[PDB]
Amino acid sequence: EPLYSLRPEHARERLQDDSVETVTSIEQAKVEEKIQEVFSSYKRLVLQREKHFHYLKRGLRQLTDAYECLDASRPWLCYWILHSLELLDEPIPQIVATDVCQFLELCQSPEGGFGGGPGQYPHLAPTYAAVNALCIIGTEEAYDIINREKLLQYLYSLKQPDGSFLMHVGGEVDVRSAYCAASVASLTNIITPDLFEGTAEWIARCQNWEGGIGGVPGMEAHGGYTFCGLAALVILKRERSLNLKSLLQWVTSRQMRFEGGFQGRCNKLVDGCYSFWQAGLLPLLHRALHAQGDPALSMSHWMFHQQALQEYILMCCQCPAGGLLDKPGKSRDFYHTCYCLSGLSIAQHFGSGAMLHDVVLGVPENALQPTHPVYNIGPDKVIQATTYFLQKPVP
Amino acid sequence: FVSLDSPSYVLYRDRAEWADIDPVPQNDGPNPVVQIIYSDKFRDVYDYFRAVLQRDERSERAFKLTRDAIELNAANYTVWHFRRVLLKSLQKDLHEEMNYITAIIEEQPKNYQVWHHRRVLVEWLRDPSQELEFIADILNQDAKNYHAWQHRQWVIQEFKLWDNELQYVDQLLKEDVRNNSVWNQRYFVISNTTGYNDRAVLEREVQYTLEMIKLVPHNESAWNYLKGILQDRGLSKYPNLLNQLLDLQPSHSSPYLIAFLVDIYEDMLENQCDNKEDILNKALELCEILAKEKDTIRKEYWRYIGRSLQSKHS
Ligand SMILES: C[C@@]1(c2cccc3ccccc23)C(=O)N(CCCn2ccnc2)C(=O)N1Cc1cccc(C#N)c1
Ligand SMILES: CC(C)=CCC/C(C)=C/CC/C(C)=C/COP(=O)(O)OP(=O)(O)O
Ligand SMILES: [Zn+2]
Repeated sequence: EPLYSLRPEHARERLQDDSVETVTSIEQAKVEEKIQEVFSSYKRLVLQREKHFHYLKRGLRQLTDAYECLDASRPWLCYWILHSLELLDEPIPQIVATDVCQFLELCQSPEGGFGGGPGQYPHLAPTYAAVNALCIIGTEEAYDIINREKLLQYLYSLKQPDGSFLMHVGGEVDVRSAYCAASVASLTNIITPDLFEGTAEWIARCQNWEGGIGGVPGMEAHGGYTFCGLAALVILKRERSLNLKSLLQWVTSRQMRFEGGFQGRCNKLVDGCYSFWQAGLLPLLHRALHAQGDPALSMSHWMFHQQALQEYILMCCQCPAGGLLDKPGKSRDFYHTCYCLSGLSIAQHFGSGAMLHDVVLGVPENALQPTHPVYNIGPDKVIQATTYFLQKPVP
Repeated sequence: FVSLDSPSYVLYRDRAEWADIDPVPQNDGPNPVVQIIYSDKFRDVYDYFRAVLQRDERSERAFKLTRDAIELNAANYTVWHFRRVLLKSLQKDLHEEMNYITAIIEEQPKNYQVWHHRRVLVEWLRDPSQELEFIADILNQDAKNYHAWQHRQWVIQEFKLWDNELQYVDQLLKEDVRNNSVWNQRYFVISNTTGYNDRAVLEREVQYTLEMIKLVPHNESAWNYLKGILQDRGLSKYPNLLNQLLDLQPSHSSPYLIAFLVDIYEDMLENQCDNKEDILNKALELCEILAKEKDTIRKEYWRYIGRSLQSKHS
């Protein structure tokens, strides 16, 4: 058995509840059971591209009333889908692209930033989505939609005295915002000398006894927030402000020995979307630890089981009708599609200067297009985008 | 006025008192993208909201229309924002509102805006008297709800409510000792009360932690706590522990203890301890037992650790 998930010895990774029961062990055991059968069944892995393509293709234009809950997150819907079209290496028509630019323009506020959909107030989350969806498109038409002045003016209205930002005006605070502001401030070349004043230090108070990062200082270490903070620090170049060793021991601990995938926080359930939010953290650390001169870094692999993640995504996360999901028994959705596919791409491609070694389980068609660990958009989409705005003013 | 699920519910256009106001359609452009096929009941309420908003009709009726808009999509911050605009302007019973949000947070606990709203209310009233009790009820249905735990940490810190949180933690650990959110609440309380500098406190905690590990050796959360409360101050600073673990090796040696072990040596090779080489070998040996037999999922981690333990030590 060339599969880490399907050998006989691997069947030893099942949970050891030491004969004590809690709502946690029970649930952990229920996912493991369902994962067992999925594994079992199989005894080469293929990425149902076509099937996924149709799903993605349709979605991009229309959604059932099932998406009424994500009505205030439409730019997200764009990004998630466009990015999955990017990874699956599927060209975007100039009419599709333009209509996208047209849509994201009606979401853009007269004050800067973007809204969940046409006429909605500007919010950092959807703003991140648009600036990210605009760059995936890649044209001049795309880029030119961002009112680069207004953006910076908007980020400034959210900035707080402690270095933290608000999600939107009158909204809450958490590491997610600093990441949104950082990602859009960097791509569009609009970072003013005092923009992230005391930010790196705030994101830092968010790391806790666990080694990871919570939403706000004091909260439990979660994998979605941790990515948000470390990546923000990579942008601001303050990765050093965190105990990276504890962050590394933590994130690496988050991968499940049996399932193969990652959980969002210690002692919880495995999820396909964490294939990015968590595993994507490794490429980031690897970078910072390299910028420090660490001589012990592997030269071909990411500090996590790349084969196991892939095996979890390929055997347990694909939907027959298309799209990828959280875990078996969950209904497909575009967000888990975006991050399941983003995860996979990271699990297949290794970087570090000239050192490039790719792992690709299953067939060769399963290989996906790389993605920039800090923005989760094509590595080239980034170079191309920052370049364009660098050839622009700043103030 | 009439709830969205009530049998006799009527769309807003078919309503008398809403005749003077024209419904504003959503502007999605010529050829839309990710255009949701909203149901009729949905598109109705929002087409009317896009109205009272587009006018800024800070009216009492638009206040009622907000409940319905929030029901159909609690995640709409635009709507929620306008609900607070009207909340102020019309001077509504903030005490009646708490009652609302309590029911909403009860029916949609995993939503961001429901919780942020409740805060703004507690702030306005400068009254947290119902907080702990409420968050414990939500937590009773989901002990790990993040939004809950976050709101709970706010209350306490804001209104100095540390007094009973520890006992709360103890109760919940009883129910589920694998609850990592409660081990986090534990560190939270203490850190802002007695701190772990006090030897009596730190003392009590390690025993308790150890007892939990003994009781359920494979519960990673406890190990993490033990580590978190000792790590930064120096594992090498506490010799007994190193031994009190390598004395349970036969009857307990899960990958969690082996792993903690390596944690301890690494701190010794830091503060410089006798037999700097005897240790190194005790650590590398362990990294390979992990990266080869007991923690194969973390092989790329342990391979690096070993490599670093040399590289920088020697
Ligand atoms: C609902 C939301 C979410 C909403 C808006 C923006 C987000 C931006 C980043 C991450 C999550 C975001 C959100 O608050 N959480 C977090 C809580 C639930 N969760 C945690 C890990 N896996 C699921 C999401 O996972 N979202 C994504 C989601 C869930 C179900 C279907 C679809 C689709 N299509 C998307
Ligand atoms: C840039 C950006 C906006 C990033 C968001 C990243 C992310 C994945 C955030 C999730 C936060 C949260 C409320 C988790 C609780 O999830 P849960 O209780 O539903 O599930 P879990 O227990 O498995 O975490
Ligand atoms: Zn998920």
